[PDB]
Amino acid sequence: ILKRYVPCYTESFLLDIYLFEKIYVEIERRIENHNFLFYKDESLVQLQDA
Amino acid sequence: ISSLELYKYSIFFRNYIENVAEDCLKNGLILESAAHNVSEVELARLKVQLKNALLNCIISYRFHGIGYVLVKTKDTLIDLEQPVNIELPIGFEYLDYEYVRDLGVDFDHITYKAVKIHKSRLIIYENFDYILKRYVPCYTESFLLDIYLFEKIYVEIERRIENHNFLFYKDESLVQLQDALSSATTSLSALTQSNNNHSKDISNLRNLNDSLSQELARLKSNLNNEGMFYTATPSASLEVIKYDLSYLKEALALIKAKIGADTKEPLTRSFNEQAKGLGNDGKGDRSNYYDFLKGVQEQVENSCNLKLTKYFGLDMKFNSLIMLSEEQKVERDIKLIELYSKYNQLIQSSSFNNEELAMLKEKLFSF
Amino acid sequence: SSATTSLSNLRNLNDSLSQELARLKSNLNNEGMFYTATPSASLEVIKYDLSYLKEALALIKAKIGADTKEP
Amino acid sequence: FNSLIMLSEEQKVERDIKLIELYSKYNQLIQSSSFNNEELAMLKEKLFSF
Amino acid sequence: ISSLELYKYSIFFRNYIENVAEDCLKNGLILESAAHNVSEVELARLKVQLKNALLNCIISYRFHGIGYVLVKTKDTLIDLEQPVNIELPIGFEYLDYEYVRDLGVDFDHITYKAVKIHKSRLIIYENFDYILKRYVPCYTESFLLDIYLFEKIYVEIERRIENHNFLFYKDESLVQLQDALSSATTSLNLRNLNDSLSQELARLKSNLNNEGMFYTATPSASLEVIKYDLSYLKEALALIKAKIGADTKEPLTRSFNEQAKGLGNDGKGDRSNYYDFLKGVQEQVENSCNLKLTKYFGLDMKFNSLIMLSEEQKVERDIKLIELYSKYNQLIQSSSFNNEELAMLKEKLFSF
Amino acid sequence: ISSLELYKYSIFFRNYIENVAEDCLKNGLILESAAHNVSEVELARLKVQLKNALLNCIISYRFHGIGYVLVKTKDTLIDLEQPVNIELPIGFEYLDYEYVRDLGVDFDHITYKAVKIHKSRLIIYENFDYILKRYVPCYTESFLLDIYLFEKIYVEIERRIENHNFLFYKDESLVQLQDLSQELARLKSNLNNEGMFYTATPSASLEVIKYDLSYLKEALALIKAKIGADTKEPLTRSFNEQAKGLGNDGKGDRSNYYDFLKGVQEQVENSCNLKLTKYFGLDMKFNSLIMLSEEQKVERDIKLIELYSKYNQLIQSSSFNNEELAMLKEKLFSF
Repeated sequence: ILKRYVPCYTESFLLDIYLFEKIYVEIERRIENHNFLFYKDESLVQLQDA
Repeated sequence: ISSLELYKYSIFFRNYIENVAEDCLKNGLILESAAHNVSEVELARLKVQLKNALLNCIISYRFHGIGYVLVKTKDTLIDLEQPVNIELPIGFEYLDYEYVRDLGVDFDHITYKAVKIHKSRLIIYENFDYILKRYVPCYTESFLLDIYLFEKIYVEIERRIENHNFLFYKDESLVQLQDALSSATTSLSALTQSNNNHSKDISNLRNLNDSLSQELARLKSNLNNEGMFYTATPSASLEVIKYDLSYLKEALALIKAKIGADTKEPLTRSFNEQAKGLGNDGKGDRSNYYDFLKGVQEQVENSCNLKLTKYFGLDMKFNSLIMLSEEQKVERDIKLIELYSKYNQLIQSSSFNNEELAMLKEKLFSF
Repeated sequence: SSATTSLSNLRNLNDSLSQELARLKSNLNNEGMFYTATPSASLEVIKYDLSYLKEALALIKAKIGADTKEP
Repeated sequence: FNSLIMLSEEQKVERDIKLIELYSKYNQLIQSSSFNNEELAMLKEKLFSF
Repeated sequence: ISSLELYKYSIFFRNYIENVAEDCLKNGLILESAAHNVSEVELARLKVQLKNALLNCIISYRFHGIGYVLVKTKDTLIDLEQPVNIELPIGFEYLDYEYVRDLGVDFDHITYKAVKIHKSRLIIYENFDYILKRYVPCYTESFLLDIYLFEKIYVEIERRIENHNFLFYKDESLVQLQDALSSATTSLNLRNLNDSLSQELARLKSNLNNEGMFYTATPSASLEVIKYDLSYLKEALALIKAKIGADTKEPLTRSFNEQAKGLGNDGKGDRSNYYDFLKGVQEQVENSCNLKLTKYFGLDMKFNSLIMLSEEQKVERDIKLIELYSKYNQLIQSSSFNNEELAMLKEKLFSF
Repeated sequence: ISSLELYKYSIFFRNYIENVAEDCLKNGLILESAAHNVSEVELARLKVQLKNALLNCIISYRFHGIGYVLVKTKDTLIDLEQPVNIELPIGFEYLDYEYVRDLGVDFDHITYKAVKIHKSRLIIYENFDYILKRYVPCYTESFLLDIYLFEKIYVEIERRIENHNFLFYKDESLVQLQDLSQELARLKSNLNNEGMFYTATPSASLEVIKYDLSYLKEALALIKAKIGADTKEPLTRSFNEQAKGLGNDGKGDRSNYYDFLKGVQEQVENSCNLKLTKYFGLDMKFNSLIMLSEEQKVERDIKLIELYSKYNQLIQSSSFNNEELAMLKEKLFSF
């Protein structure tokens, strides 16, 4: 049908493998700061900006 | 939706197309000569080439709607036009659909690439739909749409994988002071464009975004160091924006249901989770895939033997779809021997009339 | 939008504007943090649903099973 | 290529036992039957092992 | 991510590396001499040293991609360069990868630390990938990332264990007076304000401990418990376990030491993936050793069977075989089959 | 994280260290003399002392990475430097790691506390890692961190047990009293009396402040998973809930702990017999890890007797050729 020699895999299969790896890539990207503190204060910025 | 593009992109479509042919030629063929003069080695080589041609023939039948196998004999390239009365073929060669021009059944020749070949040398396997009055493939527009959606789900997954979770930060700091000066300057410059310190506005914008990048780097640095994000503005806000996948999950469920409804191939329906169901269960309740394969095999046998026997003196047969194991064969032999022993005992130790024994003979399957 | 309307001096204007917009967008997208300066700015995820189609598929399967005898 | 399915020693012994039992049953039937020659021959082809 | 650093820090990586070698040499080897002249005691000692060398050889093969075992003979340190025609080895010594310099297969010598050693005295176990055209270890960057995340989960757990729950207190009291004056004037006595603030905080803490009631004066005072969460780390652990199980075939590594090696006898030919992997590794090691042990040293090595039968299993198999022989004898004695038929039965029978 | 401090504080670490040695020497040893001249009583006493030394040897091997056992003979303290050709040992004594100075394998002597001892009188059990090119213990930094977190969970539990629930109260007239305070505490006692807390201020507030433990529960689950992944000792993995798995199941599918113990026993046997046979004429062996019960022995004997009876019946009532019978003999395991 394609009139050419082809491997055993296709673009969709490559995409599936790439997503399989990208999941843990993202996990590593957001593992360190999964939980953090958001603090709002005016006197403390009176200190920090100085 | 283009069938060729879908075939190139998706391996699932390729497997769906090729599985039927592979299963049909899994168990092999039996080749015989009417004259009983050809040696078995040459006939076996002919059978091997016939299987090789038939695989591509069935693949082309499923993809395009027609498949052509040329029966190569000891003749010149110009002699292909002439008909054949009786000959022993040298081999079989599958002909590409794109290089074959056929004007219909009313004609007895085709053009191959421009060599004219008589139809008596060609094995034709066609799927003609009388309702549509045309040759059609094994798939339809709805099936193509189902496959396209199946791929598009993971296309979208790749599109939104990287930024599935991110931070939305609103801050009225020194940064917003710069940004608001920038915004007012850009709005006034837009008014002037619709109609001059716009260069000053540009230099602003540039330095302002430089400072913005610096401040964002500092904020991220603080976040990484002490795990605390601090801000000055009492109206500052920080919210996590998240994506969702329930739509795609439900769509996958529906698409799997549609594919299972739209095809009979067990691997395609079950996503390679179910078996082909071509085993021996000791019962006559065969599977739908078995019935489909039997019909395809019967059609292929008819197509081949329409011209192999008439013009070439050869007969082809398909091997049995169900293959018995050695243990099953031994068990069947044991049961048959027990049946014969029981019949012999009854005959020896009975005084039935001859007519009654004969009548029992016909009503017995084995005897 | 006014620029595009006029297209459907100005060269330098559009080059500077495009440079600034592209850099701002690129920074906000790359840092994995969407920043804005407007106190009234809003960002919301809009999502679709499929329960209607799932229930419709169930009902349609029931109707087909009732309407035909072919297993 | 070697056979994909490799039988274990116990499986080989079991198969040998079953085959020996089949042969014993065939011998008993032949010795204690009075079937015609044509009928016995016809049984031979329809039997897989014989 | 550094493989050496991960090996130093994590015991899981070390176990993953060493389990395959330990399983391969669990059941032992068989050593034989072609000449049939070496005494069995000396050959057994040689086998012991060979096993000791092969363990480190396989470990180096998995970690670096190549492993070197020197076959020590009765020769001087300078004689290692000279080739060997026929000799009986004195022993086997594993060579460290970091001290071995090899220029490729086109060369027939290596440098060890600078002693030149001919390749005919060396057992080389290498993993060459033709697609990559280089020697590669048994692990990849994704696997290293998985292990790193597996450790980083508990790193984060340790980071946030101490202050998982704490109190957030807002109070416009004398304490806020003190801290506001401190803020303003430090941005610009104060140490006395410091002392008073600390004193009042300790007093309120003491009150809390004493009477189990925290009291405050300010109508706008607030007290809220701030808490952390672990669902992210739990889900990440699940995903990481799935990835590790997908990325390796070693059952202990996949199951976190929860599953067995699956190297028992089930009476069926359906062997396990770990069994197939170990058989392939053993075949490669056997080929690598016997390529030069037989040609240059007249020695042959074999691996013991991976599946070891128990005494009860042996007795059961013997009983079944004796029953089969008895049935065959009975059939032969009480049958009248033709000679050709009996012969044909003989070939189609496995045991006979 | 300090391994010594963790060992001092936590009994779990101590049990993890000592369980392997206890299991290895649970079933005992077998001691033999090549000359066949030593009486069995003296050899049994030597075996007892050898077991006592080997326990501490294995413990030191796991904790530090090397273990030393001195083979004491009939010699003076200065004669330890001299090598030994052939002698019968008087006993075995484990040597503390902290008092032993060894410069490496290139040297044939050590210093003990400063007595110089030749290496021919010492049984050395070492764990050398060729990748790291150094002696390493059986634990790593991650394992130490896991144990530390396991203890820190209950440390935090103790920190917040007393004030898990308390009252937050806001009132203005009451602080007019406070800034009297003990008298309002007495009014809280009157609350305890009458079951009703009453206040004056329309803006007075009373709220129960509560703590939570889901974080620690989830952390305990994750830590248990990590420990199970990081060690092979069944008791350590299962928190003393699973058995050692060293029984007899009638199958060759042994356990991971059995394989680990067998490897450790083989290493110990090699280390001991490298010098017991060469310099002292003694051989040591470990008892079988799997010990059969009396009923199992009787059942095995019954099965073997049945097998022999079947073989005898086949031989008596068969007419097989001599070559066929011989060929059956090799293919039979028992015969």
